[PDB]
Amino acid sequence: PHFCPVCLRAFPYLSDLERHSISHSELKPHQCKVCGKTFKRSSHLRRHCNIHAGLRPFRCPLCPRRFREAGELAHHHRVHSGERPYQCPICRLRFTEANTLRRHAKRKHPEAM
DNA sequence: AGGGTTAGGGTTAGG
DNA sequence: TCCTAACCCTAACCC
Ligand SMILES: [Zn+2]
Ligand SMILES: [Zn+2]
Ligand SMILES: [Zn+2]
Ligand SMILES: [Zn+2]
Repeated sequence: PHFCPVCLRAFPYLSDLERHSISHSELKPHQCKVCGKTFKRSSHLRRHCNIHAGLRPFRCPLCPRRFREAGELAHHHRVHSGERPYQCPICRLRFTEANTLRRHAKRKHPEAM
């Protein structure tokens, strides 16, 4: 395997080690020449380039909202299905999105959750 | 005060 | 094994 010099995590392949190593650096070697913003990873720049095309591809059949990815439309569908699968173990309230529950825990239960 | 929205971080599935 | 990008996740902004 291949271990990292910083965190000393081992990885199966060399490509696995080199892509992880970017996380420990601060260089942003990618710049969008449309708006000027810089980016850390090639995939960040290419995802950001999609913004300048104007319209996200994934349309919700039930409302006018659009999304970059299929997974983000699926999560959005909970708005319509009414599902709240993220339940706080302390207060037992149910939330639609995991980040809503996380921000709820840190604000309402600072004694960890 | 709560969480919706957008954009950007790292992470992982699969071609 | 490598690479694209969809994925998971959170900061910032704001209704
Ligand atoms: Zn490392
Ligand atoms: Zn740009
Ligand atoms: Zn919708
Ligand atoms: Zn709670």
